[PDB]
Parts: sequence; structure tokens; C-alpha cells
Amino acid sequence: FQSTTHQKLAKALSAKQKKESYARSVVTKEDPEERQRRLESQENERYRLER
Amino acid sequence: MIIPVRCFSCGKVVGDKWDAYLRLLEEGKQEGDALDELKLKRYCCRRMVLTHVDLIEKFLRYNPLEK
Amino acid sequence: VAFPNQKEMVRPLFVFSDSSITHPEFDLFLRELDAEGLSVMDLRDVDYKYHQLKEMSSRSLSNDEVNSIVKMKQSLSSNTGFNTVLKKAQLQEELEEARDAHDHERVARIEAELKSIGAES
Amino acid sequence: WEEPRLILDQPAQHDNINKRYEIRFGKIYLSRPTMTEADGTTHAM
Amino acid sequence: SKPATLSDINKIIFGRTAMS
Amino acid sequence: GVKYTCGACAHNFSLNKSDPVRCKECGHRVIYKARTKRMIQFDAR
Amino acid sequence: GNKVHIGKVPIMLRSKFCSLRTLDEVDLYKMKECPYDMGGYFVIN
Ligand SMILES: [Zn+2]
Ligand SMILES: [Zn+2]
Repeated sequence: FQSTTHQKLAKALSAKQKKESYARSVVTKEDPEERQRRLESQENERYRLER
Repeated sequence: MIIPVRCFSCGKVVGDKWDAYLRLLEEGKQEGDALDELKLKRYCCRRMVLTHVDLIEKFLRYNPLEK
Repeated sequence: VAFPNQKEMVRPLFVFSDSSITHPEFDLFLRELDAEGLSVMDLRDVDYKYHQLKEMSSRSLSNDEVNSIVKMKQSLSSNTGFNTVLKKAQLQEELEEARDAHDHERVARIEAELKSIGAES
Repeated sequence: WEEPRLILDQPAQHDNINKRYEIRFGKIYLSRPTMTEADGTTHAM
Repeated sequence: SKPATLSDINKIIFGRTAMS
Repeated sequence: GVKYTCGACAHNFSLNKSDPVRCKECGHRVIYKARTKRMIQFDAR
Repeated sequence: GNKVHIGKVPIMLRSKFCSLRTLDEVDLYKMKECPYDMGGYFVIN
């Protein structure tokens, strides 16, 4: 156990599984559905123009 | 919630001794000795002061609803 | 506002008194108007002002107008406990966004701002 | 990331052009809860 | 075009509370 | 005609059954009715 | 190709993603939350 190689391996494997954070936070400043409704409006406008 | 005015069992007025009880406990007296100093002899009256929980102090920490 | 005899003055709202205007006060105002050479407001204009005040007092505000008034008073708001808690929560959300983005410069400024705002009693 | 790739293919012949259309899923972003009012404004909930 | 009387001015009194 | 009270800043105002249900000054969406004026009596028992 | 909103996930109270995680004892009182409340539940409707 007192060998430096074993201690470094144990430290590396213990701290390797400690770091786990995939999702990244963000701040919403408006209503999320705004993109959906604005693109539906644009699509309806271009549908009318195409028709 | 707040200290009862009368003892439930016999009706002795215990509602005027809460602050004195807290003072005596502050000075370092034991709870039994403090109850003895307040002249609460019957254990029915001692139960009223010994087991009271002061919940109004928690209720007062919320901001008032009318100003 | 402006006195007739005197000059123009900028005054805050609380200087005005809720008490009604007395007879010598209105008489002195009329004498100042005559000294300056001005007239009194017409009765038709008086009725127009009265209708304007009644319409404004009985008006129903819209959502956008209410939000504009709230934003204006928030700009005027020096401090309010609910608003301070909301601002601190929003700053904490911005801080976690900056931390998750590995931005070491913004997070220091947000921490300093939180330290300045915080330390409650 | 279990199924990160949707794939659509179309061997168009209408000059053979084999077209593959595919979309990839990337990162997940989360926020603090928010409330959206009828008038359109938003605020922390 | 008639001059305004005292009661006409009293009808349009707008108090400090009303101002607030 | 009817008095209210804001749920956040405890401000008093009135509504005429046509305004949006909101606080005038801080814009909270939660308001409470004021206590009545009728006489209130208890039997102290 | 950017962030697309895929839905809203209910948040468990007093968790890492709840607004009450940070609030200290005083702001918890200002938010009308009981300090004895422990969380571990969701608020649906
Ligand atoms: Zn007793
Ligand atoms: Zn308010």
C-alpha cells in the first residue's frame, strides 16, 4: 500500500469518479414557446404568399 | 403557542410566571429549583410551565399582512 | 408651476395641501392676475378639465400600463425585502450559469455584488 | 445521448443523388423555474 | 367664456392623496 | 368600492371590477380582501 | 442549429435546482416558507 504508485493510482481513480456534471445551467429571459409561435407565424405567412 | 393563563387541572394562574421562569433559568437555576422559587408546588402546575413550547416566537417572524 | 406676480418655480407634489382654497387666497390670485394682465379659465375649459379628471380617475388601466408603472416604481424603489430576495435569487442563477460556463471573470463580479448586497441581520 | 442520431435517407432519381438527412442531439441546458403570465411577461417562480 | 366661480374651481380640487 | 391588500408589500387600494387583479405599486399577482366593517362579537369561553 | 425547448420538468423542493436551496433563514421567512419544511416533494397544480 505504501508504494507511491499504488497511492497515486488510488488517488486518481478516487477523484476520477468524483467529477460528474453534464448539464449546464442557463438563464431564461423570455417565454420558451416564443420561438415556436413566431416560426409558426412566419411559416403561415410564407404559406399564404406561396399559395 | 403561548403560555396558558390557568393550569388545566386545578386552575391556578400560571400565565404571569413565564418571564420570571425564563429569567431564573438565565441566572443559572435548575428547572426544578426555578419552579420551586415561583411557588408551583403541585406537579399539575409544574407540568404546565415545564412542558410549554413557545410557538408564537416562530409565528412572529413572518412579516405582517396589514400595515 | 408659477405665481402670477412672482416667477416660475419647480415644486414637488407634497408641497400642495389637501385643504380647500379660501376666499382671500383666490381674491389675491385674481388681483395678481389683474396686475399681470391675465384672465381666468373659461367655464367651458373648467368643464373640460372636470371631465378629464373624472375620466382619468375612473379609467381602467391596461396590463402594459400597469407593468410600465411597476417598472417605473421599481426604478424608484430604493430597497424592498421581497425585491431584494428576488434579485439575490436571480443573481444566484446568473452565478451558477457563469460557473457552468467556466467564466472565471464574471463569477468574481457576481460574488462581489452578492457580498455587497448581502450580510443581513 | 442513448439514441443521439435520427437519420432520413432519400435515393432521389428525378442523375442518381443519394441524400442522407441526419440530426444530432447535443447538450442539455436547464434553468431555474420561471412563470409566464398572460400579458407575456416572465419572472422567477 | 364666462368667468369661473369658486364652486367651479372646487369641483376640480385634486388633493395630495389623489396626486399620490 | 371594495378595499384590497397586496400579498407582498401590504399596500391598500381599491378595484372597480374592471382593472386587472394586480398590485398598483409592486405588481404582485396576489391580493387579499380587507376585513369587513360589521360588528364582531365573541363569548370569551 | 441551437437550443430547442423540449419541455418542462417539475422540480423537487430543496434540491440543487430549487430556488429555496440558497435562501438563508431570513429570506426563507420573507418568502413565506417554513424553515422546518424539509422538501423532497413536487408542486403540481
Ligand atoms: Zn395545577
Ligand atoms: Zn404590492
